[PDB]
Formats: sequence, C-alpha cells, structure tokens
Amino acid sequence: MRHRKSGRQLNRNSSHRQAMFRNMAGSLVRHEIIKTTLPKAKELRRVVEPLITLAKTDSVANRRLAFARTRDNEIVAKLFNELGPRFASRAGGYTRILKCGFRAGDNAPMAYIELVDRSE
Amino acid sequence: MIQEQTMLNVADNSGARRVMCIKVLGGSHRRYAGVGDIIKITIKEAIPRGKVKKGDVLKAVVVRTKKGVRRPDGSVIRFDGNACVLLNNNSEQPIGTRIFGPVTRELRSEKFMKIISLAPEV
Amino acid sequence: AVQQNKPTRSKRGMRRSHDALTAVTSLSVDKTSGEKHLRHHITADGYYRGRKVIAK
RNA sequence: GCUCAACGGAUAAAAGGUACUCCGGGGAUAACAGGCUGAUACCGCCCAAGAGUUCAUAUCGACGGCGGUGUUUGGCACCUCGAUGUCGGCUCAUCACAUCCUGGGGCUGAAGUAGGUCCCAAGGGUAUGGCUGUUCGCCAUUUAAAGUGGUACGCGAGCUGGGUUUAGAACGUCGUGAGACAGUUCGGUCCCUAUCUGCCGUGGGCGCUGGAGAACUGAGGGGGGCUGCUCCUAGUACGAGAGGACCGGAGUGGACGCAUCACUGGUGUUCGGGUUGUCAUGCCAAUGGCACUGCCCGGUAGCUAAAUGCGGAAGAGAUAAGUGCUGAAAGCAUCUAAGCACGAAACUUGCCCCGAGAUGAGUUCUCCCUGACCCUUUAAGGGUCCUGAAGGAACGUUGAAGACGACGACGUUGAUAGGCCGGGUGUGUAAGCGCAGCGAUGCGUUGAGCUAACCGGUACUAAUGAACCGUGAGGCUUAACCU
RNA sequence: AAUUCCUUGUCGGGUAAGUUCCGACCUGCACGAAUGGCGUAAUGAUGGCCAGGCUGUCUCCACCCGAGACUCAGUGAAAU
RNA sequence: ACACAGGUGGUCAGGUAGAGAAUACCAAGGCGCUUGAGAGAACUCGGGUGAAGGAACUAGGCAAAAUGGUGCCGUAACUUCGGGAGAAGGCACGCUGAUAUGUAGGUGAGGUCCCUCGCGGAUGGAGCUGAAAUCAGUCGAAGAUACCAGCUGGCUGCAACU
RNA sequence: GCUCGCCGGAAGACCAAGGGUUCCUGUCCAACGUUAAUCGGGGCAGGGUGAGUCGACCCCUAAGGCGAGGCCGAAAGGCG
RNA sequence: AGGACCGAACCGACUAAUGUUGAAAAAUUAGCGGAUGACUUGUGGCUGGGGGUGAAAGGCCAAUCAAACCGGGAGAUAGCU
Repeated sequence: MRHRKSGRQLNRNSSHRQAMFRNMAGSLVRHEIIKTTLPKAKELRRVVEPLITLAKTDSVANRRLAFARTRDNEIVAKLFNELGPRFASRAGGYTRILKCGFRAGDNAPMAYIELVDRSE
Repeated sequence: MIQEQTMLNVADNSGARRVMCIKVLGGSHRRYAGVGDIIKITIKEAIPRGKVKKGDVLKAVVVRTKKGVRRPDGSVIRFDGNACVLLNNNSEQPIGTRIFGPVTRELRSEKFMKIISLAPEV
Repeated sequence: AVQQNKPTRSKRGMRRSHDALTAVTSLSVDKTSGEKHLRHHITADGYYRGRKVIAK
C-alpha cells in the first residue's frame, strides 16, 4: 500500500535521518570506507554521489553549494580541485557496496560502503 | 449545501430576511438540497401585509447555492448567498407577486415552471 | 477467558515444525581462489567474486 | 399463691436501628431470564338478538360457545447464593406470518376514479425530530409499508452514566427516634494482553498415481430480483352527468449493491514561493537548525465523495391457492377415480462469479528422460558409480501484490530498482548582472530558477558463471480385435 | 415551588413540536414568618432556558505525520 | 522493594524576544534517557489540514476550534454610588531616508568663570543613551505576522461576596 | 576526535537533612548489571576528606522537657 | 488603601487526554478557581485509643477507624463450613 511512497523508512525520525545522512556522506570523502548496515548504505548513494557530481559543473557561482543541502565544512576546500575535473565527469557509480552478512552474534545486516579511487 | 438549521433569505416578496430549513424529505436518507430540490421551511419574520404568517410550515425550492446547476452540459453555473422560492403545496406555482435576484430557467418541473413567465430577464 | 488445560507435547511439535529461519542452503564459488561463500555475501575472511576484499 | 397465657413453668426483672455494619452460613430464602401453565391475553371462527332505507352474513355485531398461539396480566419454584451487571439509546440484523408495501383470486350497498374488505404465498421492500433517561405515551412533519410479533420481552470480556443507586445534602410528608418514600432536586466510580469451538484472510505438509507446462468441462453454491410522485399511452374504457382508469413507457426522486478518478472541491510533512522570532555561517548579501510542517499560500503523483457511472432480460423447462378439459364411482353432477392441459412478483436452465479433496479427485493439448554394479540372517534392505531432461525454486533488482508468507515484473539474450540527461504538470521570474532610485525597491536579460511520483532516451552503478532441487519411458486386474 | 395527588396542571409568550424556559391562575390534598418571611447589586469550581458569535460535536468523514501493534534477533513475567 | 516519570528544604543567575520567576530560540556549563536492525498493516494512543452547511451532535456547546497584542476612539440596562466595564462595537499596525549623517526627556564633558585648589563651587550643553512627531517614498494575497495571548448579549431559581 | 541533536530559571552551578564508601584510578569480567561490555554505587587492591575565625563543645534561651525540698496517687507514675 | 481584577511561584483539584497484571497499589499530560489573605510554608514542641482533634464528613490519628498496632489472658465462644 503506502499510496505512492517509494523511499524506504529505515530507523529513527525523518529529522535524525536527515542529519545522519548529511554527516555520513560528508565524512565518507575523508574516511574512504565506512562500516554500517545494508538498508542504510543502499540509500547513501542517493546523497553521496550527487555531492561528488556537484564538482562536475565549473563556476564561481557553484562554490556556494553544499551549504543548504548535504553541508560539510572541509570538502568545500578540496573536492572542486580533486574530483571535479576528471572523476565527477562520470556523473555517478562512484560507490561500491560490500554485503558482509552478520556483524557478530546479533541480527543486523552488516555492510561496508566505499568510494572508487581509480577509474581505469 | 443547504441543510438542517440553515438560516437564509427568501426570493419571493413579503417573506423577510430570515427563514429556517427544517429537513429535506421526499424519500429515504434525505440530506442536503440542490437547485430545484424541494425542502421543508419555517417562516420567522414575514411582513404583516403578506399572505403567510410566523411558525406556519411550508415547502420551498433552492434557487441559489454554490454547488450551482450542471444538468445542461456538465459545466457548473453557481450562485452567491443561499436562497429559496416558496411553493404552494395544493394549487402549485410560487406564492409572491415579485421575485428577487437574476434567477435561472433550469427550474422546469410543471409545479414551478411559471418562474420563467415573470418580470426577470430569464 | 484463560488457559484451562495445558497444550500437549504434540502441539509443541506442531508449532516447531517450521522453526528453521535458515536451513542452511548451498554456497557459491569464487573466481581466483579455491574458496566458497554465502549467496550474494562476502565471507568474514574477505572472499567474493575473485576480489578478496576488506580481509583481516 | 402469677393471662409466669410465648400456657412443658428460659431472669424476680428487658424495646428498637444498621445506607458505617462485621463475622458463620444460604436458592434451606428473594427480583430478572429458560422451561412448565394458558385462567388472563392476542388472533380467527360457531351461534346471529339487532344495525345496514328494504335486507342478518356488501360491511358489522349482542346474549353465549369453541379452536389456534406462547403472547401480554398472573402463577409453580425444576437450572442462580464459589454472581447469566440494572431501563431506554447507538451499533447490528435475523427469523416468523394471524401479509404491512409488492403479487394471485374475489364480494361489494364495485356503474367509472377512489373507497369498504376476505382468502393464498416469506422472493424483494417498510420515518425523523421536540420536552422527556426514557423506547414508549403526547406532538410536529413525512411513507409504497412507517404492519402485527419472536430473538436472555434480541444492547457492557461492545459503548455512554441519563433512568436505577448507596456514602455529602435539601424540599415536602410520615415515623417519639436512630430512618424512611420504585416521592422530589443538585451531586456522586464503568476492570479485562484471549486456550478452544465460532469466524476472516493467509503459508507449509499430504492426496489426485512417470515428471513437467497450461487451458477446458461442471457435481453443486452465491449474486441479480422493490418502488413513491407526475406526464404520455387516454377525455380512450365507464357513467344522466360531474369526473376519470388498465397493458407498456418516459420525466424526476429514493432505498440497496457494485465500479471508477475523466469531472470538481478537499488533502497532498519526498515539489515551489512568501514571512515572524532566534541561534549559526567573522559581518553583510544569501542559506540552514529549532520554534504545532513555527506561520502563510499554491499544488504534481495518488487517495476521496463533499464527485461521476450503473441494475433486477428474452428463449427453453417445471411449480401451492387459483384457471381446468373429457369423465366414472353416485344415469345426473363433478378438476380425479382411469386419462390429459393452463399458471405467480416465486423457481431450474439461460447471464455474472466461485467450483474436480466432485477421494465419484473428469478432459485435452504443448514439453522431456530410453542406466549399471557389490553385499545380506534378502521375495526385502543397506552401499557405490554413470547420467540428470523438460521444469521449479533459492539467491538477487523489487512491485501494479502485502502485517508475515504467497504472488505480478526484470537478472546483462537486461528498462526490474537507483542514477544521469531532458520533457511535462506544479510553482512563479530567483541567487547574479545591467540600469533607475536617498533607499526600501522596480524593470530588462527572464515564461527565470527549482522538482517527486507523470512521460522519453540511457545500461551510467547494481541484479556472476554456476551451485541447488527435479532422474533414466514410469503399479495391479480384465475384455475384444488383428497376430 | 427542589414542596403538587388528577399534574408531563390550565392559559398567554418563546419551538416545526417543549415531561423543560418566562409570566399569569388559586383549588398551597402538605410554602409561611429566626425552626425565619419577602427583596435587590458586584460576585459565585451553581441547577434550568432564549438569541447571536465561533466551531469536524454533527451532515460524512477524507487525506497527511509519529509511537505501540507487525518481522527477525537480544536478555526474558502473570492469573490459570 | 526495581539503574521506579512518585516524595523531598536552603543557595546563585545571562543573551535576544517578554510587564514577568510565563514562554520561544540560545550562551556558559551539562547531557544523548545502559537492547538492536527493518517493514510501512487494520487497529489503539498522540499529532497535522480540511470544502459547503452549523449544534442539526448529545441528557446537555461536553469536547474542540475561533478570538487573543498595543495605541486612539466608543460604551447599555441594572445599581446598595462602590460596581456593571474588557460593556457592546470601531480605526490602525512592515520597511525605507530626511529634518537632526540622533530632535526632545534621562545622563553629561573638553571649556568658561569663582573661591577657603578640592570626595569643591557654579555654568554652558559636545560625548553617551535616545522617544515621539512631521514630510516623502516602497513591498507581500497576508505586517500583532512566529511563540505568548478574551466568547458575547438577555431571563430565572439558589447562594450576600472572600 | 569530529559533526548533529536535547536541557539551558536546567537536564547548569553551590549546599543541608538523610545515606555511610557510594568519591579518585589500577585490574578482572568467572557471578551481578531485562543489549555488547574492554564500562558500572559489581569481583579485587590501593588512595582519600587536615580549621583559633563554618558548626558543635563553649556562652544564652522561646515553646517545651527533665524537676531537690514540698505536694498528688495503693505502688509504678504524675504536679511543680 | 484594599478578607479587589489579569496572572507565575505558592495553595487547591472543576475538568478532559492517557493509565487500569500501570512507568506509578492514588501517577502522568494539557486546561482551570485562590493568589497579601479568615494567605502559604520549613523547623522544634505538646495532645493517645472509647482517648485526642475537626469553619463538621461519622472526617483525621503509620493503607484499617460504629474506634490504628503489639505481648498476654488464649488453644476465648461457634446448634456452623
């Protein structure tokens, strides 16, 4: 049912999800690999790939982005020079999802989410 | 909409500013009145020189409502400020000597079809 | 309103005859190692698709 | 020598209250319900004084009598003291027929329109408000019916607390009094996660006999079935005359069931725009975090009724009451005895849906596989190898399906999910630049900018080869024909 | 009448109708003078009533967002 | 009795908004409530928005929603003169820059002048704080813009009110 | 460590009354701690709170208590 | 000036939203009368069981009250389960 809703509801309030995904997507650029859960990681591509594609267009009016949606205070000094010129040209697919099964003795679907470091 | 306890103005003369709607009737589960549906009404302030008196219960038809009338083609023709015409239950036709507002011709049932034969431009 | 007779040890088995959430069913083969892994999942030792990833 | 008279003498010597009661007990003992009863009752009939101008039975009915029912008024005390919570309401129907509306037949004091009114039948159909806790009774307004009834006189592991109902208290009255009134008025508590039968939906095992894929028959079941008002058919039928109708329709309203998103409004916290407060961003432009989504206004995708659409059929078969023919027993008379027809709004087939666990398990088409060995306390088991089809499922990408399973797509022979690059509906011309302007700000570039479901292209990123299950022509008996 | 048997009186007004509201009647079955009688303003955890304002209480529900319920996993009660 | 929302006296106080010790946002400082991952179901509990009618709902406006600020106007009957009164009802509200690159009220000096040269004795009115008025423009559908924050008139019985 | 949220007349900060080792930080994680546990008023070892001016003691004392001699009551006990 | 308005603390408890093997054997959430007075409240003391106290309900006196608790009379008495 859920009428027309196509995005999954996961865990916590929509407000907590907003900030958790904001914090995870910005930090994955520096961590390169994050360990988390499969349902959560399958929705991370929806916010971390457009953050890398944000450096595909070049303009003095494009540097004020990542300030109203998916804020991070440190990528805004390096990302436009590092991944904008050649990597962001591919406009998506920068992520690898690693299905790892159980974490320990509990029930949580464990996953690792990483960024591709070389395209060829 | 025009339902129970609705307080509205009369389209005939001598009826005064206020009359009250007191059930729709004519079948099972009857609620709300559309344009040209007969409703039961009570008179409250009527002019002393008029043919009708206070607390005597009559039949009336809706002539103004924002649900309008769409029977001719599906396009809705609407009216501002809810209003009714007073109907004779025995001799038929309206009971006034004048009528207010611009009115409509879709009131075509023979017991009130005389409404197009009056002073209005319709 | 409440239990007035204890359910039988046959009824116990009638409610435990579908209790296995995992059987567990057959594995999948790698592509550069003589190793095997769970269907669409990387092993706890890092083996998957001939990639050997995030190993310990 | 005692009305010690409660008399076989409880002390010489003794009345009440308990809604503040407590304890030992109780259907030994009460109000409701089920049964039992039917005097009473409701319903109909036999009798038919007398009424109906005349005339008993068109329509009614005295003085009296019977039968049917469970059915009011009232009894028995067999089921309750280890509790079947009190009246009405709302929710919710379901059964009866002494039929209320619908149908079938008829007498009328029924010329016609209406009216009066009795047999036959349970398919379909039968009102809301005021004061009032009251359903009810009264009233207001409406019906085709608002019919007469049963259902623990249908309502609490379903609800409200108004009636009923204590412990606060008052008015009236009574009882020295403590209490008392099914008198009166304010006020006065409403507990409950399911074991199994009853149910609704939904998995897995087993049966249908080689395995697999699928479409057809149809034992039997359910759904459909009602109608007010007016206008036409018809000033035709009838009847001095006034007036004024059948068949079958249409116009306008309804119950009830059933389906949609095109209309139209609403909603629409994944889209857009404006705005108040305050903190963050050094500060400002500008943009977030929180404040009922802070507040305000539009609105896609979609839901939805406050919107739109729709209905009870013909042919064939067979049926109480009623309509019957030819005709005897009983010369006649008769629907019945011999012999054979008509027919209702009801009903079987027909239509729409279910349905072969229809263990009575039916049919037919499309697809596939043409194998061996060792041992034994075996007419049966336990081991190993060759070779596994057609197909199915898991595992995935998820959805028109969903609580979970099940189930519809798509897994690179790919459009299934996500993304990119656009379009569209929706919003409303931005953040910048240029000019004008004290400045707030306006106008031009600009129908700007932004986007999610709607629509298009695309493999950009992800759905791996396999592995797994599924085996080698498939048990037993009979008949005929060709050999 | 918080008092009323006929009584939900009778009648005027207020309603579509009112066992209620306001007033008038006297025939108070049983008001009545500190056992208190009549009477008025602000006020009042006050009973009853009329009109308007404002409203999803209703007509009639419709859509939107959470928690518990649902699924698996963890550590694991009760009447009966 | 429980890593129990219950009980518990004294002591200190801030930006901005606010009359406030209410309340929104936040600083200093403190903390993330000692099971986890998902699904997106009726249903229950809590929230949001709602057309046109309107108390018809119900024993009964119970409950809920609307209103709600300030300044300037306007104010009934009844009355024991004290009340009723917020009667009832009306009009307005943002921003810009100029007179004055900030006027006047509060605060108040370099300076000037005096004497007993000093917690001195006057005076002028820069600096600081800063209304309100007057004039002229400008924007949104909406300026009290968020929090915060009124139902009113008219009878009757009871009760004098605290 | 960072980033985000919540409290901010408190969920910040300083104390009494009461509790009596609970504070501080070294080690273990068998048992206890409705999840893990490398952590915890846990198991186990050690360290810890120093006053002429705060309080008591010390000097007064309200309500009140105890109360010589004396009195009331069989006595206990009471009055004062 | 106020046994005065609006309105916190401070006192109450007219209400609805929940709870009812609760988070809690009398609580929580959101409104609400009193709010300088016959106000409210901390500390210490005095009053005792047929005895105390109450602007008065048969209310309050360690969950009980037409009379709270304990040791003893005591193995009270029960035409009864």
